[PDB]
Amino acid sequence: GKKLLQQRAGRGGINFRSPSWRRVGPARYPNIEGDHKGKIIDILHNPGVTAPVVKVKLDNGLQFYIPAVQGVAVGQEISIGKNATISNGNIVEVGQLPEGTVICNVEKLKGDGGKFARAAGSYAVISGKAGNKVLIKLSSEKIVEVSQNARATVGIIAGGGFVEKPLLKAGNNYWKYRVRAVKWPVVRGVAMNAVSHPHGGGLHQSVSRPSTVSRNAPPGRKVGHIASRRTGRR
Amino acid sequence: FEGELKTLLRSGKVILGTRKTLKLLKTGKVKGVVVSSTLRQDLKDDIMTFSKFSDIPIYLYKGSGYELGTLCGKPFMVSVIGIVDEGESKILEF
Amino acid sequence: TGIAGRFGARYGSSTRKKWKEVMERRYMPHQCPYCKTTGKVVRIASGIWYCRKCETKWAGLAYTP
Amino acid sequence: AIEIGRICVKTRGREAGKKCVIVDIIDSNFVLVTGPKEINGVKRRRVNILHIEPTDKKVEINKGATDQEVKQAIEQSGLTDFIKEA
Amino acid sequence: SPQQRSGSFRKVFVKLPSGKSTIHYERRKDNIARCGMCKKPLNGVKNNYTYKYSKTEKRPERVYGGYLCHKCLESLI
RNA sequence: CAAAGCCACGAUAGGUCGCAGUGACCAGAGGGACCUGACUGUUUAAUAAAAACAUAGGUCCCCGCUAGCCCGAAAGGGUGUG
RNA sequence: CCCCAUGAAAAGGGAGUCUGGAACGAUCCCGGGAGACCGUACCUAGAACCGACACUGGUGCCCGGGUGAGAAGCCCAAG
Repeated sequence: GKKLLQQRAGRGGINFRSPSWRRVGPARYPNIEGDHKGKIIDILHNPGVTAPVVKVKLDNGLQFYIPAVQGVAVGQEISIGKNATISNGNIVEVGQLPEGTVICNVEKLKGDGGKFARAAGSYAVISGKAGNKVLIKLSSEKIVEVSQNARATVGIIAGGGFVEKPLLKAGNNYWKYRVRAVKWPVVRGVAMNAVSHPHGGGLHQSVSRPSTVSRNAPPGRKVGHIASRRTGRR
Repeated sequence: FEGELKTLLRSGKVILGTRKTLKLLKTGKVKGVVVSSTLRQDLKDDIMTFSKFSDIPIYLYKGSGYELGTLCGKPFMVSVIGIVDEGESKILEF
Repeated sequence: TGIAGRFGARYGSSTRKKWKEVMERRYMPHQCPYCKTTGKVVRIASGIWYCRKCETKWAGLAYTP
Repeated sequence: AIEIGRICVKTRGREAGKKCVIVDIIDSNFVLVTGPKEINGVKRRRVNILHIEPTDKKVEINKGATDQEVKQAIEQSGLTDFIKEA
Repeated sequence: SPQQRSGSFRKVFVKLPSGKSTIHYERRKDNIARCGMCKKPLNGVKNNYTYKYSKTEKRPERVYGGYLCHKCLESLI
């Protein structure tokens, strides 16, 4: 019948874009080629980020934004490049790091801007050294590999204890995603009419089919437990 | 260290408050000045800059105004200390 | 129970108790790492703190300096 | 230190960067100085002590002498154009 | 023309010897002009909804007098 | 401060009328036992407001960005100023 | 004081600093000259709009006394 709610987000309409003009800017590492020293000038909040950011002036006169790192302040100076030491907030490369180092916002390939450990509360740990690259573990206890000259920042991104405070109120939940393109509030499907949901319909609300399906399952039908390794509370 | 200081407060003349000592120090009429680590950096250089203009010994205090004031005994902190009379203590050589 | 009740008798005490304990730590008087605990610091937003003496903005946790 | 005959700058005021020579110490918080032949030739005017910043050059002058001798005293040291090099 | 914000809702009856009462609209206030690096509340510069062509009166005689105080400025000279 | 003129508010005494003194007007009936839904909220315009939906929370699944997710013919699009 | 919501951007103005230029020369006052084109009537709704109508439907928006907390009810000002 009429396509799924997940299907609707595939159109790329208004209901799914972000008002990033209300956001400070694209916070990825600006491209540098050597070693340079910068000072923090401001910290601002960025709505759909769940983590504070920093405005930092460059010694050569550049403006850029990076996720804010714990224990760093306005007016403190940050050096970036090969020569920089292991200090909180300094941006260095993995080639100089020792084992078990705590860093965040690790860059994948040179000049990309960092794609891992950029949210609040997380950190990056080093689990070894490869032949050409470095062993890095994210909070999900998995491992990724990034280049030698790939950049990173020593410290931890601010936002610890983020979810301890209960929402306590759907109003909070409503204004948590007021800017993020998450469709809110989420609506379950099992109570929906069958005309627009694979498990819709039926007076007695029940699971129509075993939710687990084969890997070759067509799009728009994969629902519920998708490629589950195991179920149960334990 | 503290025994040396505690003697000065007992009898030796002391100055409390940056404005007075900074007013006074530029005229080169202070025996010595001790500053805790908590001084606003805007003034620390000026003290250090003014330190060499009449060669007045300066001791850097790792503490804050509190422990400096707690030793000073005043309930409120002292950022700096001004001295115009060592009295009987043995601090100036430091 | 003080601040735990400022919403009346709603949402469940167990929820309230959890919201209770964390909240005081925000309002429990802290120690400014830069000037000193002399003045008190405030949490404008998660990670945002400065007392009214140091005038030193810095990165904090979600609810603690 | 703040001493007589030491060339020095002023933090503020119209000159706010021009120099004057210390002639006397009228009190613990004011001293009279004069940049005699600056580009503006600031007239003999005392100033607050928190209003100056000493330099690293000093000239020997008696107690509060006049313009003629500083006109010569500094050029005796040959620091005529170094008013700004001060 | 529809009830708007462009004009403070004033009237006229204090300083007034004739007999007639009405309404007037007048645009909002300014402040000391815009940008931000030292975020310091400035002073000593004139900013009226008209400009009297007063040259210096709107700017201090200090070196950076119209620019900002000496809190965040010794990075240039 | 305190006096004077004003002005508002809050109490005291005394007398006195009527059936009636928040005189009209304006203006909760209340109590007890039980079931269901946690609640404020939302919706069947023009037969239905509810126990129907969302909720705060617990719980599981997928995934290390050239990911995952989904849309088109294709350029690619959007979750991504992440 | 609140925020896991942090609450738009341009043009348009004004100022500051450094370079070059000519010596005349105004962000001063005084006298003089000019300043396209186009909107401009009326009605805002129990008769001026729509709902087929001179329609108790909707579409608006904003603003005296006493009694009285009151923009509640009543009555009476302006009309």
